[PDB]
Amino acid sequence: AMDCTTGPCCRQCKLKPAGTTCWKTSVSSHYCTGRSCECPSYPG
Repeated sequence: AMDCTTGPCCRQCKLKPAGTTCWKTSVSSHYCTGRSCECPSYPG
């Protein structure tokens, strides 16, 4: 509907700082590459 890309790495539209773990689960955790809201599937 918009170019905000609603995701864990995005509040209303802006994307979390590059290097901010959006998802912190026991199985794994995603980070933010300051690019898109879609939390990549490449843990660290």
